[PDB]
Amino acid sequence: LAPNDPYYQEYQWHLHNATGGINAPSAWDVSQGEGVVVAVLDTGILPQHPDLVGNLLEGYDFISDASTSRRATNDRVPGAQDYGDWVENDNECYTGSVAEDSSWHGTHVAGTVAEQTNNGVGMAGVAHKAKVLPVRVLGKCGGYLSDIADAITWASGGTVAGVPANANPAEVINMSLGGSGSCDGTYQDAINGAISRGTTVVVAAGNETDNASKYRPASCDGVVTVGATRITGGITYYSNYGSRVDLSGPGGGGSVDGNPGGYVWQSGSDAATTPESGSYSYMGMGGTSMASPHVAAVAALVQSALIASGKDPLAPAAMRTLLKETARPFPVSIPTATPIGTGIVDAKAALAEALE
Ligand SMILES: *[B]([O])([O])[C]([C][C]([C])[C])[N]C(=O)[C]([C]C1=[C][C]=[C][C]=[C]1)[N]C(=O)C1=[C]N=[C][C]=N1
Ligand SMILES: [Ca+2]
Repeated sequence: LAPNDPYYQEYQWHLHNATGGINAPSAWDVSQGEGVVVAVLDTGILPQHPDLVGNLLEGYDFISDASTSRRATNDRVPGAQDYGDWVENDNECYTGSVAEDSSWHGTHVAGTVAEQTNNGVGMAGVAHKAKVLPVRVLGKCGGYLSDIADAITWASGGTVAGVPANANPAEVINMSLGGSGSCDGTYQDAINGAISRGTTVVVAAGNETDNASKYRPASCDGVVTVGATRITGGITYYSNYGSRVDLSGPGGGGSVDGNPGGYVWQSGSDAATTPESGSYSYMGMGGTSMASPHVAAVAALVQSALIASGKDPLAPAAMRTLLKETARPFPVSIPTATPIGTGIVDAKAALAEALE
């Protein structure tokens, strides 16, 4: 499938480039992810983005701190509206931090997963007939482990005290988020719960040019840890590495690769603070954050295709095995001391092997 989205051909190398893309055009002849739900645990979403409307569920906001959520109370509430995670001053978050505009990171990531495709608008997405379940866990200066842990539980169909039962348990969780430290019991237990319910958990390796073993949830057991490659098919300057990294997806090499080649392109906003301070747009972002949702979406394509053939969905361990075994070996040599898994996720190869 060559979809008709106006910016797809020029911008979205990460979908269709022969060295650095995930073989999406061929995959899309087989599956678009229909009937699957991917939970995006992130900064929230702009739910009326014209290129997302139709592929989103209401979701929920798990941030239990008014200052972080920019909401009026510390309550968790239905919906996942991103209120903006901007920070006006240097050093507000940690000693050393610098002021940043609102990321709309969750809307970008959600676009990689399920941006409306072949609709003659904006950009394409990978699992563009799936639904995204947005689960807002990050706000101003980030979020809290307890919020993220309960979000994992709820997203995967587990019970959380204080939140109504999830009517849309997700086959796949994407966490384009993390921080320093080995995986603790809190993360690991929530993740083990999701896995026990059949949910595959896909996470960003991190962007510290460091061993993924030193970060969480990257270093958690049972997860798919995703490094980042360039348009060239080689390691990005920022990607974390190590034996824990399972495979890579396109994350974008940044300025060395230019515009558009250095960035992944999806739905977002130019708003600097509140949603109202800007308008809907398409944004180019780089990171393991962008790589992870390509892999989460491919998982969704696989689960969907199987259901369509009346076959059983893959258990998490099988999904991770399939993603690794079917990845495209890197077209550029990866240095021995910075491994980033078995290859670049290959949407077509994954589908072909699952349907054999
Ligand atoms: B990514 O953008 O590549 C990245 C991956 C992560 C595993 C290191 N995600 C983040 O940095 C997320 C989302 C984000 C929010 C705002 C600006 C840019 C990105 N954030 C976090 O995980 C986070 C944020 N603040 C504190 C701690 N962690
Ligand atoms: Ca589109």
